[PDB]
Amino acid sequence: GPMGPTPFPTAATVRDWSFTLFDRYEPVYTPMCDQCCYCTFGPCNLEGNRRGACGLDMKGQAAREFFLRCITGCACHSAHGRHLLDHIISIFGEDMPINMGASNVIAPNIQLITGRQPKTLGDLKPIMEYVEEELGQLLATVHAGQEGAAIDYDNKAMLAGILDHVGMEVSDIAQVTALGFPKSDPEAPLVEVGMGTLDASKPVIIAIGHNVAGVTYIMDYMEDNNLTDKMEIGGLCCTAFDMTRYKREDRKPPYAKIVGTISKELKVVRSGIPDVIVIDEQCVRADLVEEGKKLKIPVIASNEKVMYGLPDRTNDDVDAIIEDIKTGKIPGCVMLDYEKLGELVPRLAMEMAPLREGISAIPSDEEMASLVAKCVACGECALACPEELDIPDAIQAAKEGDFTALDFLHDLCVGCRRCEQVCNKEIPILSVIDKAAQKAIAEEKGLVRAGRGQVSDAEIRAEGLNLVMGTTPGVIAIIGCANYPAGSKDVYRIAEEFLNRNYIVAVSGCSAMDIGMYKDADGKTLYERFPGRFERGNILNTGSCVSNSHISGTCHKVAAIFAGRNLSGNLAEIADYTLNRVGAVGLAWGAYSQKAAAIGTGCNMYGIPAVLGPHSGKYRRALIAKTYDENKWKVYDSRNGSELDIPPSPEFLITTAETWQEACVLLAKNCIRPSDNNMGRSIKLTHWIELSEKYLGVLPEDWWKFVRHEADLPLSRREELLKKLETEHGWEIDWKKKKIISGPKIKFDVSSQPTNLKRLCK
Amino acid sequence: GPMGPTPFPTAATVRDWSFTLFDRYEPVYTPMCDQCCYCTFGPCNLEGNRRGACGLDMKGQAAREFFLRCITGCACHSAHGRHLLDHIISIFGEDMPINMGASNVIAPNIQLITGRQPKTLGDLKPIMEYVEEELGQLLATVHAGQEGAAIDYDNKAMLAGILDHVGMEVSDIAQVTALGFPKSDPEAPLVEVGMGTLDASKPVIIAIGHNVAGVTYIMDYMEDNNLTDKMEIGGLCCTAFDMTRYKREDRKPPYAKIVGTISKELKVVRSGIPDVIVIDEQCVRADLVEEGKKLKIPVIASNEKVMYGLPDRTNDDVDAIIEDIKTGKIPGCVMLDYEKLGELVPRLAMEMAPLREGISAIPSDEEMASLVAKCVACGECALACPEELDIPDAIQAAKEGDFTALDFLHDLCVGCRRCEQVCNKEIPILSVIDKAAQKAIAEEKGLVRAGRGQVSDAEIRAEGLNLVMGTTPGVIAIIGCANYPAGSKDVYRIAEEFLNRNYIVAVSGCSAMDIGMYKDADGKTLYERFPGRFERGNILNTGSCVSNSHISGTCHKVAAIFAGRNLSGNLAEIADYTLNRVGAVGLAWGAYSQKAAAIGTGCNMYGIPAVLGPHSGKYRRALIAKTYDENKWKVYDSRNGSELDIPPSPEFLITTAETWQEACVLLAKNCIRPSDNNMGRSIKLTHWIELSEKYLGVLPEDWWKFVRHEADLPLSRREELLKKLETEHGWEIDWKKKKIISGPKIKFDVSSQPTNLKRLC
Amino acid sequence: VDTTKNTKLFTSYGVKTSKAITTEVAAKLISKAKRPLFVVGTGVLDPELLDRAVKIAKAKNIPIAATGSSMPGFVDKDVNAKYINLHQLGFYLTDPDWPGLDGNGNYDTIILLGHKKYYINQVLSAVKNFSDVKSISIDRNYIQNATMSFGNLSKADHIAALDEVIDLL
Amino acid sequence: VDTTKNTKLFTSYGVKTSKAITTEVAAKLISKAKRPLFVVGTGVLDPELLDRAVKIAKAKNIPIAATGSSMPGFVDKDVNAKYINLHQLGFYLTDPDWPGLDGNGNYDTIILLGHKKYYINQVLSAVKNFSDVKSISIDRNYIQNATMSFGNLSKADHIAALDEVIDLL
Ligand code: SF4
Ligand code: SF4
Ligand code: SF4
Ligand code: SF4
Ligand code: SF4
Ligand code: SF4
Ligand code: SF4
Repeated sequence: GPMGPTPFPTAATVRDWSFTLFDRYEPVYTPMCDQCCYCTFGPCNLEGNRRGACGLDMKGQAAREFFLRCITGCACHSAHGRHLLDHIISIFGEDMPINMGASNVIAPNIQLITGRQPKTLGDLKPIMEYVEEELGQLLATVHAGQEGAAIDYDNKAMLAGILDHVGMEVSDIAQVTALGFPKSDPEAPLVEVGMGTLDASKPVIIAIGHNVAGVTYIMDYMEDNNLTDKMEIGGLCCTAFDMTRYKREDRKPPYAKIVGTISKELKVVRSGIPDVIVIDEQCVRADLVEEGKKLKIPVIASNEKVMYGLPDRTNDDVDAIIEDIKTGKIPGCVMLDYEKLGELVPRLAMEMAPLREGISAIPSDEEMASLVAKCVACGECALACPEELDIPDAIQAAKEGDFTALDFLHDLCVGCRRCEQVCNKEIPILSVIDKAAQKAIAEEKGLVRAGRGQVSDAEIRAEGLNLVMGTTPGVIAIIGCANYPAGSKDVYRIAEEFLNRNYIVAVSGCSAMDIGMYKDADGKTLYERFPGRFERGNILNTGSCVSNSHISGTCHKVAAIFAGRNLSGNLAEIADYTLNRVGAVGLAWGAYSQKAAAIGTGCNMYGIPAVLGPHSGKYRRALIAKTYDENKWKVYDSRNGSELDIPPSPEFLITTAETWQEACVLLAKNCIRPSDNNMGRSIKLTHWIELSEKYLGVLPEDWWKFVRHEADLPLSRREELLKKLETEHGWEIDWKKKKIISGPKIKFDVSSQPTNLKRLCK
Repeated sequence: GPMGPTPFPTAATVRDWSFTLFDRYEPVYTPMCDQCCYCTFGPCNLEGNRRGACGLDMKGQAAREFFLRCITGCACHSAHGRHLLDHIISIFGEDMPINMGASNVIAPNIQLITGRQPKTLGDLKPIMEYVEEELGQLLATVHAGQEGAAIDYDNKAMLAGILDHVGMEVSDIAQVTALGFPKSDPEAPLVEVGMGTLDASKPVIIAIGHNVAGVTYIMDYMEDNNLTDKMEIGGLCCTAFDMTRYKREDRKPPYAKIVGTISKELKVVRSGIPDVIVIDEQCVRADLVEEGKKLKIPVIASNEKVMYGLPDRTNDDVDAIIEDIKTGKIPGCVMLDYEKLGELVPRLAMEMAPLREGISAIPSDEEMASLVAKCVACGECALACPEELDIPDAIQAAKEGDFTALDFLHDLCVGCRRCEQVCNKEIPILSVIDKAAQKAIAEEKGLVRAGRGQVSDAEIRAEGLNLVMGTTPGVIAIIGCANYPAGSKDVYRIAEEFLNRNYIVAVSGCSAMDIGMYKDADGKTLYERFPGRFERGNILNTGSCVSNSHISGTCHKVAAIFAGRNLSGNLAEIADYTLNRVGAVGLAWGAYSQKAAAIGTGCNMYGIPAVLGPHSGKYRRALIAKTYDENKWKVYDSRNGSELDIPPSPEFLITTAETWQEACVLLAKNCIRPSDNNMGRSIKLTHWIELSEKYLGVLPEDWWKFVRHEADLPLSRREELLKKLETEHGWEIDWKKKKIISGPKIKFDVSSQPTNLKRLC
Repeated sequence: VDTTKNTKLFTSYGVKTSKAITTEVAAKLISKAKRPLFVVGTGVLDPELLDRAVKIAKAKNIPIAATGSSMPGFVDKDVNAKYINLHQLGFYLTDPDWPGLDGNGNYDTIILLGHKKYYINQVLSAVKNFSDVKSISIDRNYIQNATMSFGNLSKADHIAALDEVIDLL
Repeated sequence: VDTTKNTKLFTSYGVKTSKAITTEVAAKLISKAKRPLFVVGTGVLDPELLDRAVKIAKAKNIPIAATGSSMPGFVDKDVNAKYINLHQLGFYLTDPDWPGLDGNGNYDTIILLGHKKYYINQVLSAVKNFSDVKSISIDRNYIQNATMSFGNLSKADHIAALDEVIDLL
């Protein structure tokens, strides 16, 4: 029916909104290099904001690099979605209706961007097509001499981010509708997570990747032959969530297990636990064969994206492949036929379990003593460590029978092996750390909730009242990868702190795995302490990486439920509404991948601020606003069209934080919105002040910038803060009524409607 | 009809063919950078083939970088094709029959790859769709942890290259069947090209880029308003060739002019000649706004890919935009409305011509005497020069009154002003060089034949015998950009030398317009001297590099029209035929862009070896064969299925050469195929030995490997070569009746058929 | 105690590199700063590092930007310290019009102590490429993107160097 | 003449840079080499560089590999110069099973002269990162990818350094 101005958008159509965002949130470029390696006219030295042979300055180069990362992430999501959709339509038919959950808008991102309302599975076919076409255009911008300004690369990156969100939504909708995933279930079944959950007394299959097509066939073969009680299947990365959501809408406990994030990927292979490894698409270490052939661990590729230089045995007989892998020259094969793979992997694991027994890279106690005695403290390993761990100090401590420093370093290490390749003594430091933390690994057991899907249109209404009556301080979306600066406990600490204050915490991806890994002193995890509903003090795990499209979609639904705004082709309107009214902040503590960059950029284009880990400064682009400049904090009143002041929150669209206390303070502060009433503003100020005092020893210096009314102040210390306002700031206050009569620079008016667009003013 | 075994190929469908190719031609990785910087786990130092935090080694990283370049070029060509097809369909509909000339295989690359034979302009719509899909499935591989083998990356890069030749094919097909281009015309009109071919007392419109979509509107506005004589329209890069070919099926000479390649861009801006500049999509300098604003040159962007951060004034009135630009309130504008742009550009040029008279960046003699004396010879400019020119020496010579050093430097300089940013004396070195070379810039005139399009069926049928048998010594496809190492005359010299030797020379892109800039004593270019039919001794121009596919398509026609092979879905068999029996070689002496890399990779998948300039060594991957291994030169027989030995030619699929003499020797040597008869091998050996003795100064050290019979040698030197074979290699040759009793390694057989596929024997 | 010895890196940001200075040069540069800003990180919470940082800041009355969660260390102390994000500080330092923490104007030279390499290097890239604010690194890691920096040092060597710099301020 | 004073570069491949060496060090390395190869490019057609290269080759009977168009400069010079493509030579030097130009085997160290900086650097990247062949660049430029290299010099200083090397061999 009614359509907005931007259906099927391009770089020109979303230029106005992106430019409006960049006028307030200026881009900050932190180049990862002083040179350009792109074309034979180079490499060009752009240091000091100089120009290349093509006239491109270093700011433009950084913008182009970030744009390339965003489009690579978008391409990954869209290609995974396209392959999943094609397989699903081939197997289940093109007329299958979309069954996502109890909702009014089943595809909020698709409706928001394209303007269409898909009903069946085939309705998703054109949308994917559009995305891929646009991808080509965007990819054409990576060519040399294809853009001169950095702002035009930032706008194209924003377009790439929103297209990425569309692709993730398409993929998740297809997979959930087809493979019987949980449909917005607040009581999703719990699944074990950790390296100490795989019983080494049974054959072990380990699936690494992000797809689920072949994993479903493997599980079907296991179930049909009743091998589920004697063979253990584990998942690394998002395929663990995808396999633990398979047919789990009935809440039956799943036999599949979750091993961990990318960090564990090599470590498990080092332990000899896996008996067969299958690799699907992405987040797969490019040296699994190198460290697996040493332990006689077969590695099987299953997708054309990743063939790992292996022989292609697709058109063959399973028995011959089994015999060659068992006693032969090939450490694996590429098996692109899904039925053949689902039949081959279980039999191969069964026949390899009794033959690879007693093989692991963990050194003996005497072997580890000799290894720790071999070091000379040359400092190369600490120089090559991505996390800058103090390896030589730990080795020096362990030289005298003190194996606890390596035990501490085990959690901080990411298992990247970069320290081993610079050691002239050939000391396997990763295996040394694993040997020192063997007992801790054996103790690693946790529980996580399976992917519920999207948030239903009933929980949003149930939580809107709590958000407007000042009982829900905001929404925190803990997502991203697992390249943490100081171990996997930081996400757990942040989630626990925000759940203790009755926030709405939504988790997905590797962060959910690394949060559900720390049991409490009572032997409980956060998912068991707090239910999986969309309500205050509750934590819900949406699912795999492609489930993040739901979280952003949730924001869109808030615009489409309480305000009644049209979603079809209304990117600018809904983005403005989310930026001005909805209090939701994303947190990507360990993001490394280009997919994380695409997700963060797409969230920024929807108006959702994000705080990332200290490593994310390597992404070369952030979006920060100048607090001091008062002329960049003005909007229009959608009733008068006049200029209206707003508090300086959110003060960034994407930023980085070093420690988790700083992240907690930033997340608490950035939940504030200009349109907040007295109760919401009061509760947000309360929590922000409390967190600042607890984690910084001081209370914020800009708190007074968020006090429009005497009801804006916290309840506990109202008089203590009013006295400070009168004394430190000189405001005029009445003491009998405890009322601020003068001093605020913005009079409270709940009916005011902030807008960044002049085209929607009376 | 009868369809081959690879319908709509993917990574796995062409994996076997790529592996077969790389079994003979190993990939040589020459990485440009010792670190990987893709994800935040890095920067990962990969020096010494060490693996990164994700397990990728340095060879894998180099392969990934080359694959990224290839897919970038392929996506650029495919996006150009998609935009052109959409815009053309929005005017002429979607049921317009395709007419590329007189032939039956209208789309060779499309039929070879997708097995489809489109006949209407809308029938190309699905093809692009397929390509777009594959593009995504390749770009996802750039993500960290999506592939861990350099060989698989190379296979995917070759697939991207072929999907880049398909995109170029569709682009050229649409733009030729719609806009009225020459239709395989062997008598295309001559076109004035050069710096001095443009006037200066008239308004000037300079079109930079690759999209002839707004240039068409400008040209119609100028022709229907009788402005073809009152102003000048010049073009740079391939948009010049496309603009010239526009509406030129009537063979009348065009009024549009060609200024030069990309290396001339800033130069033109610094000359003050242009009165307006319109930038479309590709090969556009990123600092035109700054220099144009310094020289008060309006800049208009008419595309979504290139916007420059200029205001979007598509919905604004033309008069208001013209007034704002004239009064200097904005440095330029963005206009996506072609109808508005075609009226705005000429009017803006006409109004701005009498407003910037006497405005230029060329220094006066006294200023070029002061700036030259300002230098203190610190050597930073020579360090920062991509072409490694002795700028301080030239400036020192200028301090003595001799300005010939800078005049000689002018041709070698690609005009990138990279020097001017490192000079602490703030000397406009490019401007100084242009001032010292003004006397030659004034003479920069020449003629180039416009793009013919494709090759007609009659020419292919006539030349198939001479090509497969070898009567024509070979085909040289001079393609690529203008990032030359030692000036733009090397390509002209190579083309002239090979045209004098009865070779077929096909040109396209910037090299086509750079060859015709040099004249002989009579003052005529190579295009005027030699005709433009697909015959020995003639030189033909295909135009823009989107027409480059035609050259590759030409080879496919030879494999299909003559031998009767089936094109549909038969990439492996056709590529095998071209590698085994067709004598063709490509030359990219100045390749710099990702499009050139994609084109080269696609050509290498088709079995066409390529020689590139030294700068192409920064492309991070070549394909070279081991000449000292006899196990890499074994094939099978199509009649018996038994092993067969072949001469080690070509010794590479892509490589680089330091100088143009070495390039000539390589092109001469790599045109020899195992299937040539005695006459073809004799002619090829004659040319190779003559070129080697003329340029390298010594007779080749492996010519005796390419001899199987007594008729395989040149007749004028047959006795001398018999003596040379007898005294050194100790062969048995009968002196009474000239015949080789014994000594060779491969025995002659006219009916022998070499194949690299065991499934075809 | 010689700091300009181990100028060793794992990866390089380009050709331009930091200067490895001695204790005397660092003391002279700190004492000659027109308007210094002691940018400190969460890694200064080590008691020796915290004491040395407080002594350095109070010796020359240098205002402190306690980036990260380093504010609780300075609450009990006397040095004028304010909290600010390191990324936000890097964005602000590239603006000549920034009033600063005191509102008296933008700063000239920033002293860095107690930071992670991959973070401070990323911020210093923008700071050193899009501004003219000088950076002096007195950390035990060799920072490439700083204008001047110490070399790779042991913890005892770093403590000794900081003590010598204190005695030479 | 001092050859280890100017090592300025425009760009850098990475942390591992070439060692700056003197004339005496280069002479000692060339004398100690067991099976050296003299890889000359088309830039040894200079009237002076050709004489220096011929003297160097005749001093130690080093076989010459001429790349590009330098072969005519050795047609009648009484040396052992043979033609080979530089890219092909760089690929073959990474294969230990190469018979070599002479026919005995591969080589241990190669001396570079008369090359273009970018081309020789790109060709040497593969040799440095994928083989164990040492590189001695005696050219006028500072090649980073070489094992040992002369620093940046003027033409007169380049000639003086080459003459000093010859007189010390
Ligand atoms: S960004 Fe990476 S690849 Fe590009 S020049 Fe810098 S180090 Fe090299
Ligand atoms: S793209 Fe531009 S900056 Fe990069 S290498 Fe090429 S000319 Fe230099
Ligand atoms: S690299 Fe090896 S020898 Fe050097 S400090 Fe580390 S563990 Fe010890
Ligand atoms: S494997 Fe662990 S300890 Fe070694 S460099 Fe990588 S993160 Fe550091
Ligand atoms: S992609 Fe791999 S090699 Fe490159 S920076 Fe990331 S972890 Fe390191
Ligand atoms: S950079 Fe400038 S001062 Fe230095 S040598 Fe070149 S022209 Fe002379
Ligand atoms: S403008 Fe010319 S002389 Fe200057 S650096 Fe570029 S190519 Fe060299």
